[PDB]
Amino acid sequence: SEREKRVSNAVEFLLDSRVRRTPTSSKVHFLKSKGLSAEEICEAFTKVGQPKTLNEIKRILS
Ligand SMILES: COc1ccc(CN2CCc3c(c(C(=O)NCc4ccccc4)nn3CCO)C2)c2ccccc12
Repeated sequence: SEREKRVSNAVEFLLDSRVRRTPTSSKVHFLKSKGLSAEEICEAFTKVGQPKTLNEIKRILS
């Protein structure tokens, strides 16, 4: 699905060593710009072992 593609692309992104050295807020804005919902972003951060609350992600994006 296009959803799973979005989340998979986010995971690959978040795993990058440079990206790991980038702040969460930056990453979150970036992912929204690529069309991901807050929920999809939250999924991705948990999948990579850097879990964030949906609440924190929505706050970044608010
Ligand atoms: C917000 O921080 C960044 C954004 C983009 C970049 C540039 N790329 C970083 C590595 C990268 C990117 C992308 C990427 O833009 N993929 C497209 C995509 C599509 C939908 C959701 C997420 C990513 N994927 N990867 C991993 C495999 O190359 C984008 C950054 C690079 C270093 C540090 C921070 C970056």
